Amino acid sequence: DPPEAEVQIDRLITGRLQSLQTYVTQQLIRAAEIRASANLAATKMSECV
Amino acid sequence: YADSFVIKGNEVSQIAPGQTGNIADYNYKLPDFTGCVIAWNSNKLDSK
Repeated sequence: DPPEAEVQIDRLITGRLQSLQTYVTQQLIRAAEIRASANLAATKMSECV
Repeated sequence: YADSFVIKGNEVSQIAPGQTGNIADYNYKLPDFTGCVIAWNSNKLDSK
């Protein structure tokens, strides 16, 4: 029923919202260490090369 | 508003948001709703 479906849909909306947030939060952490390793490669290019 | 109508006793449960049935789907459909539903059995004034 429409009332019974809305109860079990919010379980899928909340489940997948926390599945997207957990993905984006980890991409921000990964991209912070790629930038750290990309600032180092730009320093090696300027100084070693 | 105040909608007053007579329904069968076993169909009173169908007077509620989101339900389906003969009364709910073809006679009186509540929105899926702020309000109070009041139902008192009345067989002395109707049944004959």
